[PDB]
Amino acid sequence: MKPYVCERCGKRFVQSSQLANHIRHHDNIRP
Ligand SMILES: [Zn+2]
Repeated sequence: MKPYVCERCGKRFVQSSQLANHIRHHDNIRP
């Protein structure tokens, strides 16, 4: 719940769980 933002791509979701995984799914893509 509540609008959450994955500013590292720009996609925003209200999912606290999906965000938590999404941000982690971001910081691994780097070298
Ligand atoms: Zn993202």
